[PDB]
Amino acid sequence: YAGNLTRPHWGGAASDVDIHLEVYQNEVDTRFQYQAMFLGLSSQRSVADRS
Amino acid sequence: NTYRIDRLNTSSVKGRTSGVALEPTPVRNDKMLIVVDTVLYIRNPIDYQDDWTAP
Repeated sequence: YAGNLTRPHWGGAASDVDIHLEVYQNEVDTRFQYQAMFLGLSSQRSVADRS
Repeated sequence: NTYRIDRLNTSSVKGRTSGVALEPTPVRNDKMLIVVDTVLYIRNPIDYQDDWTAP
């Protein structure tokens, strides 16, 4: 508080009030992944390129 | 797209006696053209599902 108001506040504006600091960003979040249950509860036969 | 072949005509034999002028005759000509303007084509689209369900 000895510095009191007089302090640089790197990342301010005018009277060092506006906070416009750079934003970090790595990844995004969305709906939760769902894994098909009936892959193991159903025989998997494939007619690929025959009929 | 064009192609040119020239054409040419023939003169005719004419007779003359003593003091008669030789009448000059022209030999006409022309040209012929062949122009490509049409594209023959075959267009057979096969859907994915029919491809995946047939040889």
